Amino acid sequence: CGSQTGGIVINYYTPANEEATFKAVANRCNEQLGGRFQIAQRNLPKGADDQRLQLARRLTGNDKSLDVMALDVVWTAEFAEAGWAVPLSEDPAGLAEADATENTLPGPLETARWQDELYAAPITTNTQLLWYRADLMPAPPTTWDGMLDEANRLYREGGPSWIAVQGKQYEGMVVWFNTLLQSAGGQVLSDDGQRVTLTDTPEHRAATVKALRIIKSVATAPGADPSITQTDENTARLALEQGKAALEVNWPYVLPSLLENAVKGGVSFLPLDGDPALQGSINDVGTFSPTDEQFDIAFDASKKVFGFAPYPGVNPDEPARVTLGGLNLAVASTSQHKAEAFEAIRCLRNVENQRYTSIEGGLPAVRTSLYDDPAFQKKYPQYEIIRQQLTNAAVRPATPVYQAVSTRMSATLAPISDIDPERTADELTEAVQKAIDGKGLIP
Amino acid sequence: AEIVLDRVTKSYPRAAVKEFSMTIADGEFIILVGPSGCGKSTTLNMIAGLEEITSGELRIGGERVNEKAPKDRDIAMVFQSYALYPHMTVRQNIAFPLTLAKVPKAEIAAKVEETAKILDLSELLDRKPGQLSGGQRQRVAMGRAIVRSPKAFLMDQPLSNLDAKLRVQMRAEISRLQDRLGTTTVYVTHDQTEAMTLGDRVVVMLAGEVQQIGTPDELYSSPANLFVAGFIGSPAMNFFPATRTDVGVRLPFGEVTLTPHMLDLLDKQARPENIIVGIRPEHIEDSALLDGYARIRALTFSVRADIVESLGADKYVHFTTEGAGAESAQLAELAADSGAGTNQFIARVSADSRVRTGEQIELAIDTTKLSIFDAATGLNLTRD
Amino acid sequence: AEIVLDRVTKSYPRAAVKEFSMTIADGEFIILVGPSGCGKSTTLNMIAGLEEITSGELRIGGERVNEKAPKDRDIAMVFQSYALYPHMTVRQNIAFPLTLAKVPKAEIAAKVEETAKILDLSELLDRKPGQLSGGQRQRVAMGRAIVRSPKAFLMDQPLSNLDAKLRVQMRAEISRLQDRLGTTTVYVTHDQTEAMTLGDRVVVMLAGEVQQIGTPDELYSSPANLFVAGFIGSPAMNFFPATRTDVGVRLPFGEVTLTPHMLDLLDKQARPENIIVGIRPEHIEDSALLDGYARIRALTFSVRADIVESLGADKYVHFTTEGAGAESAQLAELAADSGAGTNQFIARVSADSRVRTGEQIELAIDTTKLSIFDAATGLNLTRD
Amino acid sequence: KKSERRLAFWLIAPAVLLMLAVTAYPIGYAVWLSLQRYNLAEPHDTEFIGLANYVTVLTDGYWWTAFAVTLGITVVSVAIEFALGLALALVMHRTIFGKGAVRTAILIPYGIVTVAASYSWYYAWTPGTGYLANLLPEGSAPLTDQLPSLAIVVLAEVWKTTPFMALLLLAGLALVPQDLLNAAQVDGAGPWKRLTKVILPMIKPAILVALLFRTLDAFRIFDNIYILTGGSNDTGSVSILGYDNLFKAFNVGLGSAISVLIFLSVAIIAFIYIKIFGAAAP
Amino acid sequence: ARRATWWSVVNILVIVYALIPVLWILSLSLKPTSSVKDGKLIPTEITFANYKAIFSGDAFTSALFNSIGIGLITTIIAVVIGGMAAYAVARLQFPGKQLLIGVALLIAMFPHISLVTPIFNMWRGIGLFDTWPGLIIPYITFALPLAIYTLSAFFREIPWDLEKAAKMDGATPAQAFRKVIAPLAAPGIVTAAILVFIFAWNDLLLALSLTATQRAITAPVAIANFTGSSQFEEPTGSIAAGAMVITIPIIIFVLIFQRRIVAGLTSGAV
Repeated sequence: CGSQTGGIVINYYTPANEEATFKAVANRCNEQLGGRFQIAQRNLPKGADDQRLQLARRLTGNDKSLDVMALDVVWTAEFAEAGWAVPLSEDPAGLAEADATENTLPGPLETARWQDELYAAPITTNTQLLWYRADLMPAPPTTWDGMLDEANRLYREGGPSWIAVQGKQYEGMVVWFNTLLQSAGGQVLSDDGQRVTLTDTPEHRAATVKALRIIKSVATAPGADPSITQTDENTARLALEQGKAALEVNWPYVLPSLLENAVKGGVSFLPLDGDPALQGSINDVGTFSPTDEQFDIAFDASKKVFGFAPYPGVNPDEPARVTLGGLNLAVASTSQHKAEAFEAIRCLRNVENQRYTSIEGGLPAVRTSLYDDPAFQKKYPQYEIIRQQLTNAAVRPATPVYQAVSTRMSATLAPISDIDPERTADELTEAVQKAIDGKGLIP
Repeated sequence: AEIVLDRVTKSYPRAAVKEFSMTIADGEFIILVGPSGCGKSTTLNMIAGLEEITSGELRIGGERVNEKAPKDRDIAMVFQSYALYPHMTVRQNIAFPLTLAKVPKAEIAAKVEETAKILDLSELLDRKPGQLSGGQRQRVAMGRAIVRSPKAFLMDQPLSNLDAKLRVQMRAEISRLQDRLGTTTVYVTHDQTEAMTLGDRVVVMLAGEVQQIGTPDELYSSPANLFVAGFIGSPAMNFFPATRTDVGVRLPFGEVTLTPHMLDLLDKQARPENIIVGIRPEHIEDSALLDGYARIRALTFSVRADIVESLGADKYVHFTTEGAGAESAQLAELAADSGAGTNQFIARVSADSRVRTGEQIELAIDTTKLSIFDAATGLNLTRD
Repeated sequence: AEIVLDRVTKSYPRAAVKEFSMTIADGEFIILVGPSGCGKSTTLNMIAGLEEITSGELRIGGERVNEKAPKDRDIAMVFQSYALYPHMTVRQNIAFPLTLAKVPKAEIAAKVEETAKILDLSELLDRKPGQLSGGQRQRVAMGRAIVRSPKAFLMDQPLSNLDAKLRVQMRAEISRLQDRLGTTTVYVTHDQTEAMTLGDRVVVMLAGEVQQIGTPDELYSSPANLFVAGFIGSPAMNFFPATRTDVGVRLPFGEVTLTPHMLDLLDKQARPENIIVGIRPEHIEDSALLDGYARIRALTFSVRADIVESLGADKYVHFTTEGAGAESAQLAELAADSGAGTNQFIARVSADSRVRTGEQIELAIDTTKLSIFDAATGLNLTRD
Repeated sequence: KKSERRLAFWLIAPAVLLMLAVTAYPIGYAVWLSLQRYNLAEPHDTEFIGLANYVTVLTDGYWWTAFAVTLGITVVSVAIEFALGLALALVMHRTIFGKGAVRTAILIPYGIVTVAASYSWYYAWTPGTGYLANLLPEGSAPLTDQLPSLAIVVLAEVWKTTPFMALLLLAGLALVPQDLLNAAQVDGAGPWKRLTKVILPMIKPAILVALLFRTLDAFRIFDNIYILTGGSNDTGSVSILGYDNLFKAFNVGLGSAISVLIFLSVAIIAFIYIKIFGAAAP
Repeated sequence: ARRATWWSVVNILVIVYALIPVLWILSLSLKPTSSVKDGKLIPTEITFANYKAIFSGDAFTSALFNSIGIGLITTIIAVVIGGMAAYAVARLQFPGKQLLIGVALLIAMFPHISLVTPIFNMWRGIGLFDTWPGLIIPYITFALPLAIYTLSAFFREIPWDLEKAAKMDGATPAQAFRKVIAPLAAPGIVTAAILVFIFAWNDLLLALSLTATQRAITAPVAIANFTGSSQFEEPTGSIAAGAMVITIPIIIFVLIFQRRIVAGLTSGAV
């Protein structure tokens, strides 16, 4: 026999981690939804590859328990053009297409999109930042060649000429190459993911070679991370926290982390001893839960030996077009309650729930209404920089065959030690074309 | 009861049991004997039912029964390979025919104990046929065949898997047990000893046609062929070529003169040219202990003694006499079974004879107990 | 070779072949015969090499080889299962003992052709398989045994799988072949008929004790045990529980005074009435024509013919007898294989008599050739 | 017999129809999918592309470095596996006692689940957790290189799969009667010089099976090399190469161009082991 | 003499060689969050909470019920449809009996990934993806060779002369198949319904491709998937506990049926 399904439960699949922060929002929208639409958050594996696999193979087998998934940024094109995501204008109500764009930063709004049609309502973002040392470096650099020059200048005394960036063969290297390329003034896929413009125009080839020259120079510079082919974002964080780096670049989560990793047996050369109040607030948890003033004094003490800056461009005196790494809510096609799932989305993105997910969750807000609010601007000191980078950000190339494109674009830059900048371009063109042509093996 | 079967025949798609016709009366212990590969066993299969007959009747009693399958004949057939089920126990094995005959279990246990008392299976009724030797498994099979009390008891070469020391005791046991029960029986065998010790009316079978039917002693004395002549008897009868000299015959050695009555019986039919003679090895004595009137028909001059088997109550002297004329079809198919070489001849003489190996001994045939055969039509001429 | 061996003993952790001793001279055909399970095959596996000896010497010639290897003893062997390699073909089988010795190929081909010619292997029979019919497979095994031309030639019961109608011809072939070649041979056999047919000097083995080795004639005439009396001889010896009467012997159902000289010979040792006698089935005739001198020593008793196996010119008439008493250790271990029942005796009558199943017949014994035995050591007393 | 072959066919028909409809329609469908362009993620752009899906697998060095690994494994884990399964067979056949406590411990690595017998070597060569990992110098982690992490794979495969080659060699080794070895023994035959002229020529038809099977099995090694290192450092097999770009890149017109090339590469091995070296059904 | 001493150390080496990679996961599934290499033996403080950790929430429970169900439904049908095709060793047919035992055994050496691409693309959209009826067809097809090769090797060893004998008794041609003939083949079918289960109970790459959702997911897949988020960021105890719960049935089945299993795999070497 069997069969029950008392209430109309909507189950929205979030990443494995950041579940403790996507469950309070679920219950807060539950106690706001009404008496129906019991929201109950499930969770996918961790690691973006495993999540994509779970979602794709479970949607292929037409599962009826997958309603509101949380796609990564780069899966919108594939999950849309494939047929596994319902356009926000195809709802019983039709009120989502006008809600998911009524108040949202232009950057992330244009990262959940297919051929000028919205397929996912965005919920969070992220963007890289320069994390310099304020004392051993008199001022933040603003251009990558200036970065290398000031590094080699700092190579004289000490050993901090150790520029730290994610460089190993994985998605982070593609993100770095893509933000460099877009800063230069080019683009990988022309539009609608059909024709490559990586080398088409002599200007585009100039931008590609100007990105490859920087990628190779940061690796072949004197000193400069003896083993650069093995450092992901976490290894860059460690290379700064051990004082063995000067100008790392990394997501904005490294500002809180460092603090605690510099108060419980710190290694950042930042003493952060001060008063026993920090030690009294750091006991047995390590989470650095203060009375809202130890946080201030610790951040001010780190303001002497730890300073951030906007991402450095490549053309002299031009703002950099950094990438994005947020999430997007999206209604799966294999479902039963479609208008209900769209209600769940437009309630999970509410400005109050964004306030929560950004102040007590650690994920930046996507809606413009928060950055002009000081209560937001207390936990994110770099709110102006992150906003000015989110207002014009360089989204990764959108095309349904993106796993193949990423694998073939990271398997030809993987030897970061030796890329011959004026040559690699003629190989990246061939491999991206062989990928978007439907004939690209991955290992 | 009486198993009268006439004109029975088989046709393999070839003619293996051609024209089998007689009556196995009630009480007999018949014996089908023949070289391996004749119709001696297909005949028994057809009397049982495990094969299809072609013609004739098989009327066991008073009912033509060649149109049925065996559940309605009541004929127990003990196999050669002891086809007994290896998962039941000896008690269940001996009981199976009863428990299929729908008899209450009390009489089942009573009859099974009775039969296990008839044999020597007193205690073995609690062990599978796996932990049993040859003799006791054979006895389990025979017991399983005894219990039902059937009309016929169709034994099928059961004593072929037993040691030569046990086979004789088993033959005595089978003869006594059958004389005790008395039901009709048949028995397919392979040798002449089994066929002449436990037997009431032997039946020789060559290629399908019954060669002769008679009491075993009557197959011994007056065989009505060459096959039924040189087949039975462990020291097989010696076949000497011969050519009738119209007053006698000049056998390879001697001048036997064919005492008048057999001479005229032979002269009744002077058709062939190579009429051979058979001198049974028992009928060859020596010139040592032959004192008396028997010396005049001795025909002894001398023969070398190749091998002298001194195995007790009789010395088997082997020898050879050159020539040619022991050539027929009956003799050929009788010697294809075992090797008769060319002219190897043996003769059993008394035990008192003092003879070494490889010397010159005087063998003497007695020309009053010899049989004359025909080397073309294969049929005795003295008696039939 | 002149293969002698004494104190040859085995033991399995209890002993098997305790206290053996023989001297097989050059040319002998010594035959190890005994009941199934004695130490008659362990002695062969110890003369061969496949097992080691526990004590004593083994001097093939001299130079005790009880520590050498089977390859450097220079012996042969033909097994009971005809161990021959099917992944070869008959010629490769025959060649194996010569090729495995690293000998140039010309003389190898010559010798193997010659050795094939010694037997019936003229064209290799088939030359394709490693499997043939029974007789020629046996002959292939014997051939491979022959080719090497070794010192000793140890055949391990080769004729225990063929048919009884070919076994006799195979015995004749083995006899002639060994007499022609000239190599020492140690034949392990199972029945007394083979061992008496071929073999210059038999040996009997009961549980590992050699008994009365010499001749096949001084072993049937003067046996030195109840065992080696009731074992050899195809119709086993009748053992009657006798009784001393101070003038002769008192049979169970007969009174007779044996000759006084042999009487005192047997009475040279006082025995407390543990005496049983033995009467060969050969020395029990009928009342047919024994009239004359043997009438006084007839001892004409009377008994009903249980069965009469009239298998030719020698009617084996059985009979039973009242009472009991024929019991000893030797007789028990001899009956452990056959001769079941202590009241089922046999008597061979010349075919002259007229008897049928269940008839009161008066058998008469020539009471001058009966041997008297003890009942504790089974030792003979007439002669050993 | 006219009604006996009928029963034979009506009993043999279910298995034959099933094996046909599950092993001849899929391989007749993969040859249609492979000469095409599917991609399973843009189902509006599908076309007939001809032979441009084989000539794109054979030409790029992502297939050959996954066709040479599945040989540098399948020719070592058969040499070692045979040299060890012969020892296990001789032991299980010529042991004096036991024979019921070792012949039953051999069967444990035969029925054990390979996803539970490879997670036993993964957590054995992991530094800080496994005993076999702290018998090397400190900080080694062989599972992060290529050649060491292939040694681990061949070791796991040998351990897991030799107790079937052992039984297959025992099945043919029991058919060599002891009296035949004795007949060889009463000759000049050292215990090695009979295992090369009596045993091996007698177990030939039982080797070219136990060597063919273990040749076509180690050619499809997936789950011993998916758990240890899921094709991380270019240590991927050919089954993993055909699984990746069908269940990670969602290319079907290529996950079939490889699914039929694996079959075409196994057919050659089976044909060599059948026609030339003459194997047969046991 | 010394032969026993030299041949009793082999009988210990061959057992330690086959029990150490199991007494490793057994000692790993008992160390509580202190996996410190402490040894193939003597893991101190064996307090097992992993076993009652992986058995909470239908992540492994249902992924075990699925494997048990699929194993049973694919061994019953495999035995039923392989016995009637191995009974073609008692019968005899001219049009290709010698090549049946060749083909239906050579398809056992068939690259799974060679026919998982078209099978997957065929189950997709034809109502056969994450569900048993999609996992029991390939399992049965790949288990038929084993169930034929181990049954047509026992339908030779049983004597069919016993039917010919029972016929000469009062037995009908029907009672013979209930009594004499039935209990002889029973210990030969219970030994094929163990080999087929043991095979179809360890199959990866067929339950990893034709299976997505909660239903129709097996035990090996759900063990390879313990690197998600349920296990507390250290899935060593949990993975070892899953592996042990999985390799218990094989041990229980081998301790009992060693003789029959060897006699079936070798086909006449008992």
